[PDB]
Amino acid sequence: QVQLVQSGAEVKKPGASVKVSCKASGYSFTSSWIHWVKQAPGQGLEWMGEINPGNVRTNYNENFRNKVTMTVDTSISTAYMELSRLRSDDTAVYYCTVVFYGEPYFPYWGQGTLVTVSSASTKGPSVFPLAPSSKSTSGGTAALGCLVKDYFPEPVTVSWNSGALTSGVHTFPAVLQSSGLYSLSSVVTVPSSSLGTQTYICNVNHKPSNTKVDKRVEPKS
Amino acid sequence: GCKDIFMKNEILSASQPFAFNCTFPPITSGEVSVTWYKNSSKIPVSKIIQSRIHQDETWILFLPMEWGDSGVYQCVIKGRDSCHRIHVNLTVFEKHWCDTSIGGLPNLSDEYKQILHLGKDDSLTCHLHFPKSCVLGPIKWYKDCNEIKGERFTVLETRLLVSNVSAEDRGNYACQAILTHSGKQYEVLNGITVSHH
Amino acid sequence: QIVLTQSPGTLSLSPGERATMTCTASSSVSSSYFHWYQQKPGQAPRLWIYRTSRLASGVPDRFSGSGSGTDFTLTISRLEPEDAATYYCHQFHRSPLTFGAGTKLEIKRTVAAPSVFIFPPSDEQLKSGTASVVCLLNNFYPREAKVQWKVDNALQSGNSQESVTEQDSKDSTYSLSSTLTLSKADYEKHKVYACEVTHQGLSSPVTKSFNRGE
Ligand SMILES: *[C@@H]1O[C@H](CO)[C@@H](O[C@@H]2O[C@H](CO)[C@@H](O)[C@H](O)[C@H]2NC(C)=O)[C@H](O)[C@H]1NC(C)=O
Ligand SMILES: *[C@@H]1O[C@H](CO)[C@@H](O)[C@H](O)[C@H]1NC(C)=O
Ligand code: NA
Repeated sequence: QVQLVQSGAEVKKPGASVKVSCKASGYSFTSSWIHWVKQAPGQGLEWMGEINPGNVRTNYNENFRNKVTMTVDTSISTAYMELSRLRSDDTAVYYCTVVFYGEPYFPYWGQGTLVTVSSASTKGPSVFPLAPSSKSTSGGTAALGCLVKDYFPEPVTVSWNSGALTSGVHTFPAVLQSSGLYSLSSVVTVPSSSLGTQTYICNVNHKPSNTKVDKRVEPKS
Repeated sequence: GCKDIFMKNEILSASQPFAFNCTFPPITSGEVSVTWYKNSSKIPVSKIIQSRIHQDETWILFLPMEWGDSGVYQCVIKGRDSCHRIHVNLTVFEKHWCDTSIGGLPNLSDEYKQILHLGKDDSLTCHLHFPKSCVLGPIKWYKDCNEIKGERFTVLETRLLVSNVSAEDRGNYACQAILTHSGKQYEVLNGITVSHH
Repeated sequence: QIVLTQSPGTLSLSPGERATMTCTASSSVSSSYFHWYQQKPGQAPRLWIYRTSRLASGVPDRFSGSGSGTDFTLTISRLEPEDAATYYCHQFHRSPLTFGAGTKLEIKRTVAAPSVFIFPPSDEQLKSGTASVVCLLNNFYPREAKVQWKVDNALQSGNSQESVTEQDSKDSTYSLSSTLTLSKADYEKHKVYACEVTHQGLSSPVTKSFNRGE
């Protein structure tokens, strides 16, 4: 099965450059065209260009002519997208896709890479439990969660029990605090009857600061 | 009382020399006359040899086929006391895979797929169908848009012989021929998706 | 450049209703090169309809595409909640490739009251010097809701932030967090921390409250 796995989010200062990777598997890497697609926050989709790992030909959207450089390392089936002389409007999610002969469309996508252009320094979040108790009860239902506070830039991801718990999960969009740092909560509703027996752990990831936190959320009296 | 025959599959071609032969056995094996039509039933395709599209013997010939040529084409076969009208869809695409993935082969029909059987001595075929007026030079072969060179690989006329087919012989191929017609030369480039299946 | 003009920008419809969106191209696009994608927040676009009218894998029959030359259409026969998303048209005909600006489909549903929960700050955070109080409004519709903070029955201002989720793919509801942030010292200067929720589906304003320490 065709897969594209992209590198993690990054923050970079204005004027610098960033290089996003796209690792491919499930097909003959040199028999394809890799495309890159830009999605600015709140905006739609913008096509940046294509590269053929076979003959290393590149065709760029001319709106990215002097901005983007596409390369490949075929020995590790990896495509690279480099942006130079970063400005604020380069802040966006970037996607790689792959196209096959006779199939002129995009069935396979990478998961996306958020690149933030900023002078502000990276900061990893603090993770605090949102303990289920009597004031988190509603018709045999308990709510619980994790507060992910004071990080920059976006994004953080939260999973529960390493991805085994997804039902009833709500991870809220970040808010911008007055400090200029972000904050979000991730919550879940579960049976109140089994708080004594089930284990709930939120897995928080903030790639730009290389933060990986697991927090067990335990009931309180 | 002309009986209409409809071709099953559409025919796809890059924007390059292209031809299609009006044939319908056993009728065309008799004494019949053949006339090609382009989106018409009243005005036939020209037989002026310098015309970009023209009829060449029983063939319709495009030198080259171009965007806008896509359509249903008809061949009217008249015998002494027989009439058959053959319908065929001819579709051109503009771009070649090694140049760009955009505006190219719109779907991967059986004519763009071939198979190389693992661990055996197999071959690929460069399918070139043209009236005898079109003289085909030697054929160059490409693998992922690079020219093929190797001891396992041998050019024999229209085929590419591959001895001891390996796992890595899968992928994208292309065969290239020079076509000479009426003193002028044209390039023919055909892509292939090859697998082991 | 072939510009794709997509309309309407936003669609708001009830389940079972018919949804229609169109894409108009500035130049003719061949039918084999015209496609639609579905994207839900936080996720990559998913191929949805390709070659004008073919359904991608996993796409239900209630979806259908049509069009020619410069005018293309995506139709959803009978809306389900999971159809809530942004849809993008796409041409693969001519460089540079281009996409429509998108059509965001919102699903209307019946009124649903929020379940309200309140969370005191963790001892871990208090040790740090700050107190965050989270009030949760879970699975409600519509999105309009009023959340007020009362501290020892005094109405608060200037110290809370709200965040609302996207529409839920299964039940079309919203959820909302409201977070009251205080320094440890200010937090310890008060007893009752309450959250007051007002919403269409509640006949009376619901309050979730707790006394500090308890
Ligand atoms: C192209 O099609 C024509 C039919 O119109 C083929 O020519 C006929 O072939 C049969 C048997 O091969 C003969 O009995 C007829 O006398 C031929 N007719 C004419 C007008 O030549 C021809 O063989 C086809 N060409 C190719 C390369 O397949
Ligand atoms: C030929 O083209 C027409 C479109 O005018 C279509 O109705 C018919 O199905 C096509 N036949 C094929 C592709 O075999
Ligand atoms: Na081709």
